[PDB]
Amino acid sequence: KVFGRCELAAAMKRHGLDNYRGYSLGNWVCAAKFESNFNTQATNRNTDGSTDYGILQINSRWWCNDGRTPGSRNLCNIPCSALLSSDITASVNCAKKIVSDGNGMNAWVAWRNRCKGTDVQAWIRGCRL
Repeated sequence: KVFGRCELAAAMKRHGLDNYRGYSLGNWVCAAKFESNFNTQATNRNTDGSTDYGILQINSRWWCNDGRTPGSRNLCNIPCSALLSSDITASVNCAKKIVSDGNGMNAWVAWRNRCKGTDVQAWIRGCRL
């Protein structure tokens, strides 16, 4: 599913991602925009042979099982395919763990390079939330 911007905002807020670990909703929406273009089915291979999945491009190196990342972990205890669903619950729950790992949203390189230090509230402006 490809979310609309305000649609994703509302879904993230309902799942309690807004202000989670101190990251306002616009941070999360901006991360999703640049990781996936709001597309839950997004997948991308990394150099190391791991793959990133879903709206927040969660990496199989650490966080989910895809059956093909030898030596990786599965710290969210889920198949990576769960992160591609139209329902973002699994992505949100796993993102909550990731953002709690010590580096905050710097875990998402696209957030660091495209969202951090910008007017992230722009990503939720206009939305009725």
